[PDB]
Amino acid sequence: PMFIVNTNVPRASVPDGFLSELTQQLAQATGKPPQYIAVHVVPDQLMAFGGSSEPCALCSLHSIGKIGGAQNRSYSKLLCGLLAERLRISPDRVYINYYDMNAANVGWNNSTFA
Amino acid sequence: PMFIVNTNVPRASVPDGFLSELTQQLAQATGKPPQYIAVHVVPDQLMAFGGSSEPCALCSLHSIGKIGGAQNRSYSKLLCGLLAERLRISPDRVYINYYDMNAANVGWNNSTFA
Amino acid sequence: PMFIVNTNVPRASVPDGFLSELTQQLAQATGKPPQYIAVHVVPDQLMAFGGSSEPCALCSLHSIGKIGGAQNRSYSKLLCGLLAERLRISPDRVYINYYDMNAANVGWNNSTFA
Ligand SMILES: [Cl-]
Ligand SMILES: [Cl-]
Ligand SMILES: [Cl-]
Ligand SMILES: [Cl-]
Ligand SMILES: [Cl-]
Ligand SMILES: [Cl-]
Ligand SMILES: [Cl-]
Ligand SMILES: [Cl-]
Ligand SMILES: [Cl-]
Ligand SMILES: [Cl-]
Ligand SMILES: [Cl-]
Ligand SMILES: [Cl-]
Repeated sequence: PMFIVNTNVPRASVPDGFLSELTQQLAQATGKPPQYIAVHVVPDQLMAFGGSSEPCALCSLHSIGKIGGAQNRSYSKLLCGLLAERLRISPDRVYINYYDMNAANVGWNNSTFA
Repeated sequence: PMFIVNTNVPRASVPDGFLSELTQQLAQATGKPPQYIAVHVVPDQLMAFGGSSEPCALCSLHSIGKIGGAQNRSYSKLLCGLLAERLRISPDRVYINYYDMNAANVGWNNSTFA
Repeated sequence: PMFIVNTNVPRASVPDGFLSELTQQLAQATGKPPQYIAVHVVPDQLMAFGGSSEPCALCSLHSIGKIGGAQNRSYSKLLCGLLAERLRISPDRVYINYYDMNAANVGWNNSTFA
């Protein structure tokens, strides 16, 4: 799976280890070995949410399976909790788009998972 | 909805209130409340369009509904117009990918919109 | 088509002409004129793959058609090979998401390809 977070919070505010925490937490949440989890954090972004420049985050979670109505409502709680505590971002200023990818459309190690 | 623009244009070229203008313009075009409209601008990017490094932009508009053939043509005219006027990017060097998201795949404030 | 690569490799490690090679190689690979190919490289990113901060990359290839089972495997071998040879990134530390876009969902030059 892949989790990406874009935020206007400054780099100095992203704790070292936030990537590893996300990796471990998502591995448990998606029931997959942490080795398959990739995380990407992009701070100091020029963004607005509701026309306001207060801390916010635009994120995405891509995974081959393990995505759905119920699982997604669950991930939102996990991720908003992490963004709230580690990045000081209010939960109502967080968007997380979920993508259930076909193995044929995920390239890795010179091939695809199909 | 969420609008993101990645461009090689320098940060300094981004006029003040640009994020607010995008928010306001998209509120009108999509008919959705500005309170839930997110905008993200990423300048100084290393990119090429047609192999050329002249001003260009790669954008995306995600929305739950309000996406379609006719509406997308209208959004493109609006957004390309804004990029040309405000960022001095020629419309023929702009790509905008549109995404109609299922409510169940849009996470926000510890849940999804489904 | 559009190819995006996000990586933790430093900007100074990207060889001169990398965007040109991608443009040229992707045009050949997808069969589309290089004029229609856009490339975006984002180095110095804060990311991890498998909980490791070693060189890695998260990429995406969007195209109207020219995407499928066999084609994606071919694109992956091509792209992972380039990232390995030019950026020194191990192929098993690269993810490439493929997207077959509907023409109506791709804006350009004040309109859409629909
Ligand atoms: Cl996955
Ligand atoms: Cl820290
Ligand atoms: Cl589910
Ligand atoms: Cl897919
Ligand atoms: Cl494989
Ligand atoms: Cl929406
Ligand atoms: Cl969706
Ligand atoms: Cl295309
Ligand atoms: Cl280059
Ligand atoms: Cl194919
Ligand atoms: Cl093929
Ligand atoms: Cl599409």
